[PDB]
Amino acid sequence: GSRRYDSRTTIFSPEGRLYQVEYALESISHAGTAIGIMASDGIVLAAERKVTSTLLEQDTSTEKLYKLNDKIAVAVAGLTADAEILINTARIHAQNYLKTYNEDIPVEILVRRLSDIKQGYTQHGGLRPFGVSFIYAGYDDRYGYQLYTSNPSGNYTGWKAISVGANTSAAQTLLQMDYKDDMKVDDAIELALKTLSKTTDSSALTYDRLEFATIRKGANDGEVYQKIFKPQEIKDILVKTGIT
Amino acid sequence: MTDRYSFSLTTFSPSGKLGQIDYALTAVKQGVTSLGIKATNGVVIATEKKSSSPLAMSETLSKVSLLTPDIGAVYSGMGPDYRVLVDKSRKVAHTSYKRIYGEYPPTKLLVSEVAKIMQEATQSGGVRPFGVSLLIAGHDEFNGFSLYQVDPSGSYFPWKATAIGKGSVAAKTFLEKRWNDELELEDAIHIALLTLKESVEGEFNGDTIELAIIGDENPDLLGYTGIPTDKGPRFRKLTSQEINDRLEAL
Amino acid sequence: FRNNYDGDTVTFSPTGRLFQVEYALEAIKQGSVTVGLRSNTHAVLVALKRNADELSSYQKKIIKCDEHMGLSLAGLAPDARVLSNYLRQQCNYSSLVFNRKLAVERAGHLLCDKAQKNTQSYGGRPYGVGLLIIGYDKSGAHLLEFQPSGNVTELYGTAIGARSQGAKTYLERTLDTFIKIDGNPDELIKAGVEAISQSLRDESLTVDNLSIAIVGKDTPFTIYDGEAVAKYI
Amino acid sequence: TTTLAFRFQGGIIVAVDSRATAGNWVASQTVKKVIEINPFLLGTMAGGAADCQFWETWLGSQCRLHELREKERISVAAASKILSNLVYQYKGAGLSMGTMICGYTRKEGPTIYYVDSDGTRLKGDIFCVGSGQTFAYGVLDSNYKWDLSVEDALYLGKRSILAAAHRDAYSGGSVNLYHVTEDGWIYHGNHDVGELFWKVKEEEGSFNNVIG
Amino acid sequence: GYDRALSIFSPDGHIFQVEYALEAVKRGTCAVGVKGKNCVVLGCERRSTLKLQDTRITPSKVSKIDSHVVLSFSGLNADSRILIEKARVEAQSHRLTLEDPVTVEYLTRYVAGVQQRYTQSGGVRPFGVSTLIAGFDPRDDEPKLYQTEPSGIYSSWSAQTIGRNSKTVREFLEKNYDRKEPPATVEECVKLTVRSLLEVVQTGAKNIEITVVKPDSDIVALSSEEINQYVTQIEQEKQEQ
Amino acid sequence: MDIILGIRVQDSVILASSKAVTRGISVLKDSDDKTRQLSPHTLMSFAGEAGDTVQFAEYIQANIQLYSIREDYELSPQAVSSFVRQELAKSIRSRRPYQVNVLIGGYDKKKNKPELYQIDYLGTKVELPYGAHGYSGFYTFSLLDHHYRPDMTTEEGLDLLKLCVQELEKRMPMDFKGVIVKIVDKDGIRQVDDFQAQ
Amino acid sequence: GTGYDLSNSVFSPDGRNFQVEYAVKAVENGTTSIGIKCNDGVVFAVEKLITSKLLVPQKNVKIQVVDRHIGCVYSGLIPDGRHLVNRGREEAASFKKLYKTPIPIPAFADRLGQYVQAHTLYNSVRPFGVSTIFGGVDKNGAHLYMLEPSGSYWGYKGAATGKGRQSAKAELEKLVDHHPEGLSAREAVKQAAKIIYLAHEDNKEKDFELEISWCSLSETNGLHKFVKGDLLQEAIDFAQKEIN
Amino acid sequence: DRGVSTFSPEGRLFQVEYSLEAIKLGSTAIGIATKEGVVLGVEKRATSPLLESDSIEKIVEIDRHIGCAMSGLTADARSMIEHARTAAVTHNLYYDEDINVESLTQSVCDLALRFGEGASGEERLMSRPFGVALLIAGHDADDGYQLFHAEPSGTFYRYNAKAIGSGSEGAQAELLNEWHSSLTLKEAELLVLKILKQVMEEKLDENNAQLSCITKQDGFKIYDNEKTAELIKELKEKEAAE
Ligand SMILES: *[C@@](C)(CO)[C@](*)(O)[C@H](CC(C)C)NC(=O)[C@H](CC[S@@](C)=O)NC(=O)[C@@H](NC(=O)CCCCC)C(C)C
Repeated sequence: GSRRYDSRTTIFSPEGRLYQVEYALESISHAGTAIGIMASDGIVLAAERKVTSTLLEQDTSTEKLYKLNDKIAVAVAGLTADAEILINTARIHAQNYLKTYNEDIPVEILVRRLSDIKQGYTQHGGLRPFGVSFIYAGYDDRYGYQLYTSNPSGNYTGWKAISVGANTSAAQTLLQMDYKDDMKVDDAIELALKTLSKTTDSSALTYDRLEFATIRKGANDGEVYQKIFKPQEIKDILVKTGIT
Repeated sequence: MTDRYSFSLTTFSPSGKLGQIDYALTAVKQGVTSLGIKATNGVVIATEKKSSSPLAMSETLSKVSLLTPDIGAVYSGMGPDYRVLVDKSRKVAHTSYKRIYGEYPPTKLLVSEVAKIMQEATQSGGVRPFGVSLLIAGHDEFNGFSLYQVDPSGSYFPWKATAIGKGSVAAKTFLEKRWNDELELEDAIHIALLTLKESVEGEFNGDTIELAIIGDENPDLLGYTGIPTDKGPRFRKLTSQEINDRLEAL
Repeated sequence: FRNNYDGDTVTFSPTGRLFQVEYALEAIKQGSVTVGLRSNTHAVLVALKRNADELSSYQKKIIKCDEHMGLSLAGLAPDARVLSNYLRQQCNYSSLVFNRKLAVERAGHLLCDKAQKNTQSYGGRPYGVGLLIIGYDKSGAHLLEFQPSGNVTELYGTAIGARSQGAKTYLERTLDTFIKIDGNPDELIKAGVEAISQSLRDESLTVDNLSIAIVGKDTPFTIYDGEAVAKYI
Repeated sequence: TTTLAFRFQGGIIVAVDSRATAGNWVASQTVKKVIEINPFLLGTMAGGAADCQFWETWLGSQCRLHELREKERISVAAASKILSNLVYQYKGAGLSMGTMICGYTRKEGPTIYYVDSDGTRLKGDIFCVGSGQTFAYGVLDSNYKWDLSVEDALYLGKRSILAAAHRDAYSGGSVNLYHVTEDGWIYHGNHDVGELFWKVKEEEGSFNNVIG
Repeated sequence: GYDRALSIFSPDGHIFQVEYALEAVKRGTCAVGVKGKNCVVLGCERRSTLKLQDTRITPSKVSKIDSHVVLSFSGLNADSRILIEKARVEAQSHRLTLEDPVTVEYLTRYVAGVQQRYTQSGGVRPFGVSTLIAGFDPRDDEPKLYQTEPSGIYSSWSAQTIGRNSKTVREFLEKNYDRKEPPATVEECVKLTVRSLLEVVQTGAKNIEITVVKPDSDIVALSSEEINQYVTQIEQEKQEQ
Repeated sequence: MDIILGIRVQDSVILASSKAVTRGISVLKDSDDKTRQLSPHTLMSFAGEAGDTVQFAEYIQANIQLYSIREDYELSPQAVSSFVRQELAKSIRSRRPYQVNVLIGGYDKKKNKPELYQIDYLGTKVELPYGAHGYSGFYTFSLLDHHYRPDMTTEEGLDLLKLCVQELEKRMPMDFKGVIVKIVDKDGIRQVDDFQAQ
Repeated sequence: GTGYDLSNSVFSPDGRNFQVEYAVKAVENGTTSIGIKCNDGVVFAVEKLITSKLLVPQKNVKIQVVDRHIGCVYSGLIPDGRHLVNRGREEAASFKKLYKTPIPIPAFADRLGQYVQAHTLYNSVRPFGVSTIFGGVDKNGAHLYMLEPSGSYWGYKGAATGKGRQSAKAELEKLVDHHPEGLSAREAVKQAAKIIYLAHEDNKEKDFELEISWCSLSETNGLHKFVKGDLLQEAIDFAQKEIN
Repeated sequence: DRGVSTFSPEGRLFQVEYSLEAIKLGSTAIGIATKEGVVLGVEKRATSPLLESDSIEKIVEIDRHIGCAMSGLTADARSMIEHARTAAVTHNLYYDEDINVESLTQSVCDLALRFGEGASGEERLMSRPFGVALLIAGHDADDGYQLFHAEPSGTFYRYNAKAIGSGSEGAQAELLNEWHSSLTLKEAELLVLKILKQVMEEKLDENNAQLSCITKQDGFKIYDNEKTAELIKELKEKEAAE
């Protein structure tokens, strides 16, 4: 029968590793780098687009930075198609929580659930895992600004600063070097762009190659506001930091 | 009878590559060239009609398809996989949108639905990915004109202009030189015909070339008068006669 | 050669053989010998029982299915339990719905059909047991041989199990004699015990070793063990 | 039916009649309306005869399974809830049962739980259940003290069923008595109303409404 | 749909998928549990590879199953959540039907039963997780400590460790834990736990985390400074030689 | 029906619940606690159909307790009362609906405010200074309209309930065997031992 | 790169289904059976190998009936043939249930055809290890069919399969030429006995038993009926008379 | 690969035979049947001295009249015991009597071959056979004191005496010589202790070995550690005498 053609996607190696989860992580190590930095007054999300053309429309483009909630957002590393499948369930989950409790979903609860879905494809069903790593940037009235990461194994952790995709090893050391606990957001913007600029496999870091976002409390409003930077806005902030 | 293929046929290799997606993309490279160009007041999608026999009737086989009154699709790769995708894309536009909102889906959302169907073909038990790249051109009230490309993986990208299939590498170069943000629709059709000529080995006319636009509303193509808000389809497939006119002065 | 075509029952070999079925047949050849034989009035089963140690009991070989029908087993006992249970239900159905004692021939056709479905479908293995079915329905005494391939043969006498070729040659030579043993059950059991001992290469047949079953004209299917079989030793 | 169970100084007293009726027809005068679940657990029965018998026998099995599973005797609260929850699954289906589950466990001491087919489950010190509950309640409440002797408590239970057996048309037969202690239940006999009534009348001086 | 037998027997009699699930456990971060006269203490190590974690929000290894029972684990982190949730649901279910919180042995038996079930069901792989389950039975002051493994086997321990370098820390406890006279105080019991982790983890106040469970639902995890103090005292004992 | 009353004062929610359990012509119990604690600062009382009443309460209790363990956090009274509503709103359109009317009394530790929610078996929630289920409301609603002030102390709130219980005892046909009274404030849930003769 | 014969539904590079061709080998291995179509009916005959004196004569019946008018005989794996008939018996009953009229032979043939073809479409099923000769009398005359393991079937004047298919066909083709204006029902029965004896030369080491059945408009009222006693002895003697 | 339920050329099921090798790696378990009762003993075998030995449960009660001893992958036995108990209690509910030891064992063995990958016939949802052998001992009114050995093959033998696990081959040879029809219960208890002491790697005491019996009068009891210690003390004296 079909026994002959089964890859056995959900089995352990003699070493105790999950073959497919391992190879999926390798796939992600080739995807454009994404960075998240949590400050005292907000969070930054910076991402590097891959294989850009001059004819590629950036205005209508949104491949790495997605809005999950009115207060939670994600950076994506890996298969965009796989990520959109999960992003949609996450959006549904946040809405179910709101319809049940009349309160916005706490960031960790939303993360645990996605991470639980990914873990499923690891243990049963004989299907391939999702080739995706997420950075989660969010806010709730319990923990304030939060930053999480999740990979194909369904494992998630909490960070002050983190990177996913290509050159994470190099990117994490640069962050560990320049990050301090009492950081202002405008400083965290610079660190994110500087780190990307150093780990880039491209010649230079330009606006048409970047996706950029912030989550910040109202400078006058008193509540939480998301901002997905537009091409012209990134071009502005890239001149400020000293990259042009 | 008993389907024993409940497991994935597309899995990760030690290098990180998803074999079946990559091979599907290889099938798309062998396919005939198709392209799309976005002008300020419209979008144009074009391809070559590669006939299997001089006894076959090429009119009975459309490589360009209407998806909604305002959205059209073209492809490179395996014909049959495209045909069944077109059927499903037309249906999903109703079930997942029109039956809910009483209006047609915007270009980006129908593209999103198409991509989902192809992502499932990457992960579901007992299936292979689709062997096609699509180019979807369309209009909606709040976005205007847009052009998308959908890959076998289920990924989609917005383009000012692009080409897929055989001569895509050379055609993308040719488009880069010629495209600007101030192109009128008649200019865009002119480039479309010129770019497609570099790909076509044989006869170049309205019988061997398939070309359609997303432009102004066509009230004479609606079929009925009376409702002022209903103005008519923006998708229009050009006739063999209409193509030849622009080729006489080309 | 055999390497590739024995992976499952669903697969044919280049010569037309089903190796999984053939390997199941081998389990019967390892099983302890049992013998069936009939006249016009009575049918008899004689079975040799096997133990593990001299501290263990001898596993039972004969199963009753109804008052008029029964069988003996050679090979995997759990499979024989599954098959005898089924045949019991089929006998039960025939009595309740039609008020009719199931014909032995039809019992065979049903067992044949049940064995077949295992030999053609992916996943399931074949059965690993042979059966000798004796009965007394509306058309006299019957004896049937079941092979887990599906083949079911109606016979006057036969044997299955290890060394069973000895017993079968004895019956083939004594055919004209025992078929006339009508209205004398004892002298038919005597012929069965003489048959089974033609397959004894190892040990002597003892009081807790031998098992006998008889069905007939005025005899409901009954099993004899222990001190009951003492007179045939 | 009439059934009662009450808690006092020296444990639990359980008393039941023994009559089964099908309308006005007396089906039986010798019914066991007490189920011995284990040496430390009793069940009483009122309402549908089959409903009580079947499900309380089933309860006995559920309790035995708890013993094998947990290596410890089931608590009164838990036993009652097995029945309570089963009964609730069938709510609206027409099961008819008024039950009491009485026992002793080290954790709980003496405990009585009332469970009915409506899904009601109540812990208490005094319960009377069945068509003749009110007739028992009148005698029981008007003589109950915590500090009653085991002897007096046994009598009061017996006398309470008698009171009900007399007035209620659907109660009678005989009285079955039980006493539950630290050491478990003790059976205290089957007393036929045919002879008990006349003995109680003479010795106590009660029942003057009756010519005799 | 998918029912392929993943956990099967091999010629020598082993279930290799279960055997490999143990290897995943051997890769996980070390976890240790020791019981005193009137307490149980769970110690777990944090990885040092990445020193940029947010401890406020990062999942900790010690999880409360109920108000009186705690669970720590070694192995695949993602797998542990599945086991924890099932155990937490069964805890609330047990309070509902029995009208009494779970005994530590019961909760262990349930978790162990789930693990076993995933070793002889089609389409699933074993849990790459071993757990330490600790707590106090309702109204009981006797300390309880249990271990489970991917095979589904479970048993109680005076002291046990799981995960990487667990051979080393077990060797320590075998010559340092007296069954005759267990640790009398809570402070005396916590000291031994920190001592054992110092065998496998290099100087790290950040690296060692401790949780103390007392009778009648009294669970409290220790701060970094408190644990740091235990380390500070222990390291001064050596230099006296 | 049973008596189910609630009143939010300055810094606490007070719940008073009927003590009797009557089936047919017999009062089976006179000390019934018609409430469940959902969390350290949230308490729910209940009244309705015989079985449904306790089964629904205990089911809701198991879910809120499960949430607390998972999250190591206590849901606000607003969040708990939305969860309860949706379960009833679900159940009313099922095969056999829970016939249970409830009151949620909670103190929000985050907002530092007491909260009272009235929810009926249909899933009709509303936040109130004072609430009542069953026939009880026909007497107490107008009484409280008159006597209630929004800044009353917990001591004033208890006096105000006694005035409600005195009225129900005088005018209502059923002997409900007095009430069990509970206070929900910043320090959690406690029972007023003496109300029967306070 | 081979292994094309290991799985059922697989096409080999030259376009074949090797698993069906391996089933054909199981048929060729089996006992020889034939069918003669006559001027108003059909005659079926089959060889029965007598391995031992112990097999009860006239008892192990091979030829089967579907409905009341169809007869079936098969070479190869007997259990498979029995399974195919159980299907035919269900199939005919279903047809009679809906259309009142008993199933026409061409209609019944395709019912077997689609069913046997179905067992060449999936890797989870084994092809049928039988060739089936079958036919009968319907609304418009006699029909004779032969069904191969592939699902292929055609109408025949005479059909043969199994061990002695070569001898049989060689003798059947002589009948078609010697009797151009049809053969009678009586004649065909006698002639069927000869063919079976002549095909037994292929298996001449063992003793055998003859089994014959017929379906004829004039001799059997268009119903399937076995050949017994005096008619069978007449056919046996005729075959013996033409052997010396 | 290869199918789960698949015959070898020799005529045996691969999975069943490999499962038998897992049992040979199990701890020793011994049963002895006498006319005064059946005795069941096990080797605890604790992997570390820190392990609390009395939490090793390899002797289990099935009903008051039926007991069980396990050897092999003992986690696999839990659902077998659960089935056994439910079968026993269920039989008592339908028939108001005690289940026969023979019928109980048969019910346990009915599970053993219910493994495969969505097969023909009935329904068999289990990926592999059980990796554990059972000794089932008990008493009923019909056949008296009985000892059964139930295997993952689905077949069960009755034994006068039986040893299972790692020491089983050396133990069965010893049990062959020792057992006679007229043994007393105390002789059998001392006999179980004598063989376990021989086949074990560790020195046998009341901590690493467990005794149990089943009698008509008191039913199935598992001996406490203080009782077993005294029988070990008694065995030491008897061996020393001759
Ligand atoms: C008192 C007699 C008051 O009824 C007890 O409740 C008594 C309970 C014992 C456990 C027997 N009940 C009782 O006898 C039943 C009264 C029925 S009530 C609900 O009206 N009687 C029965 O259960 C009788 N059976 C039936 O009514 C079954 C009818 C089925 C019709 C298809 C028996 C004759 C006991």
